Amino acid sequence: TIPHLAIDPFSLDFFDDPYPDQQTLRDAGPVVYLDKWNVYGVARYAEVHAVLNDPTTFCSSRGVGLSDFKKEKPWRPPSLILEADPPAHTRPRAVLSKVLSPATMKTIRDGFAAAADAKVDELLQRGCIDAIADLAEAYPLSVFPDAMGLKQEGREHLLPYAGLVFNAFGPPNELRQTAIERSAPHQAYVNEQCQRPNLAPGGFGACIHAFTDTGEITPDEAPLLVRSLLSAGLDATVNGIGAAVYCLARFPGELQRLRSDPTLARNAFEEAVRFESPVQTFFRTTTREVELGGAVIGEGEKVLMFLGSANRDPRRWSDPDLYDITRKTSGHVGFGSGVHMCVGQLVARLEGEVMLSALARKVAAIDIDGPVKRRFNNTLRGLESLPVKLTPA
Ligand code: HEM
Ligand SMILES: CCc1ccc(C(=O)O)cc1
Ligand SMILES: [Cl-]
Repeated sequence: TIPHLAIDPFSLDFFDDPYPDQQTLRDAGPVVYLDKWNVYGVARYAEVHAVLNDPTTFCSSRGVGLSDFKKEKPWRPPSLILEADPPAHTRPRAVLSKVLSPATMKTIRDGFAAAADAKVDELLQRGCIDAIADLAEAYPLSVFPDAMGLKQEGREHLLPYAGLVFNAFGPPNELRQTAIERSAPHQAYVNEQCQRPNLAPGGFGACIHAFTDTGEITPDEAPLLVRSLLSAGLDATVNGIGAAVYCLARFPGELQRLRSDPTLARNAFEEAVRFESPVQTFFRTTTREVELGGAVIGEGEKVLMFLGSANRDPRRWSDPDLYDITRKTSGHVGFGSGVHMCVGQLVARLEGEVMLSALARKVAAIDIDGPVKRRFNNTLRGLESLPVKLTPA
């Protein structure tokens, strides 16, 4: 039997402090019904992991937001990777895996690390900075658009466009409808940059187009795959890095452990992804009647997965509410799991690692120094402003 809850997981009060409500969602049962939006929800680790790894029943081709593409028109042409199922998903996924491959990371690591080192030294000269605007946003903006091969003109549209994308996965609340209304200039900029002439040879975007020669994607598929990287490739990392700084500012003991062994930087970042889960939620749509955790669900139903809750589920994690940079993080679902698991995870971890490495080697303390402000988004968890004082090592 399935409990009905009135919790709105897309309300500002929920975003402001989701953790009590997430425990209510977990402890009510393995599967809940959210009467506010007429969707099923799973918030425990086991069921979230199971849904993610059962793509033939919990599909993505009817949308991974609230909207069902079989019932409503998508606000933009469907993503060829995020909003596709196998087999259509497979070859586009392979292209992005190769574009963002381990081999590709060799070509960008030195510049990504150099930019992170320089940014931290720059911020140490200022002393008191906003870790969002001046760090979590500034650093990805300084490396990722260039790595994409984007021209300089128009980059002001990148973060607004991503904010729209992530709000649009949500329900038709004020956040979503404000985001979609008059979004055309953002869409126009992105869609134009996805065309082959506008992408610098050697960058991620041009490499996507180069794979049209192989038969893995057609030329008309390449712009939409560039669009995927321009949708996901900046804003999630902004909130991942901001999350990591927020954790280190709140857990000084863990900053000191990181200073003691900067080779913990990569796992310190992975733990931040688990702890904050910058990508909080995604939907699936059932392709058939299915039973889940003892409960039954009909065909064509939306299922909301609480990734952040799964990453704090005490059934799976010891001390889930503690930030522990030596935690064995493998198994967390902050990057997803299964056939859709973050194809950009090597870029994300690269940025996160080298920024936390720079902090580890250069900073002695991070003290919150002014009002903290949360940024509200139907899908992304993160801060709008994080004023901190950095003390040099
Ligand atoms: C901390 C940073 C990031 C987080 C937390 C994150 C989170 C996620 C999650 C949870 C999914 C699963 C989607 C699903 O199961 O429906 C995903 C997929 C995806 N991500 Fe990431 N992401 C991050 C960074 C990036 C970056 C840097 C890129 C590109 C450069 C990227 C591109 C993608 C793409 C294209 C997909 C779709 C993969 C597929 O459907 O096969 N993401 N991401
Ligand atoms: C990081 C979540 C995300 C993944 C993929 C897309 C896309 O394909 O547009 C958009 C967002
Ligand atoms: Cl678009």
